[PDB]
Amino acid sequence: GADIVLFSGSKHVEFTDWGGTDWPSAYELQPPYQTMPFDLNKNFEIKVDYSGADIVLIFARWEHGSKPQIWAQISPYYVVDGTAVFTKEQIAKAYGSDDFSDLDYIGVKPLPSADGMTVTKIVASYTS
Ligand SMILES: OC[C@H]1O[C@@H](O[C@H]2[C@H](O)[C@@H](O)[C@H](O[C@H]3[C@H](O)[C@@H](O)[C@H](O[C@H]4[C@H](O)[C@@H](O)[C@H](O)O[C@@H]4CO)O[C@@H]3CO)O[C@@H]2CO)[C@H](O)[C@@H](O)[C@@H]1O
Repeated sequence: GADIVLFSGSKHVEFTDWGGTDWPSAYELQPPYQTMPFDLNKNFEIKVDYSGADIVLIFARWEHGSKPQIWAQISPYYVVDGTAVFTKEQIAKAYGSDDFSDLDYIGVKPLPSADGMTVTKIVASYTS
């Protein structure tokens, strides 16, 4: 029923400690530069099947002129089983608005772990 698959497979990210402020990702989009696989203006949820580490979703805007950098680092709205769910309403509250006209970056990233994080699926779906 109209799920969009952003990724399916077995993507492994090693990240054992904070060390630098270099921070590897499982998945990234840059909306100003890449055609988009889903429409940010719909009411959407992003669901990630993962294991091995705790997970976050980043929505970011780089600093430009007198508008500051936004780094909306979001924990899952909830986890069930092996799946993290993130919702548009949650993302918009962390981003400061639901206006994504200036969104530079979307990233799915692990927190530090000994074994690394593996993502097997990322799905966008549109909700009521
Ligand atoms: O135009 C600028 C340029 O930006 C590039 O991206 C940078 C951001 O500019 C930079 O601020 C940033 O971010 C993370 C940092 O990497 C994380 O380490 C941090 O995380 C916390 C963590 O949540 C704590 O629990 C833990 O204890 O410590 C760490 C702190 O070390 O939060 C900051 C928020 O900024 O990293 C980005 C990497 O890209 C773009 O790449 C470039 O294109 C833009 O032009």
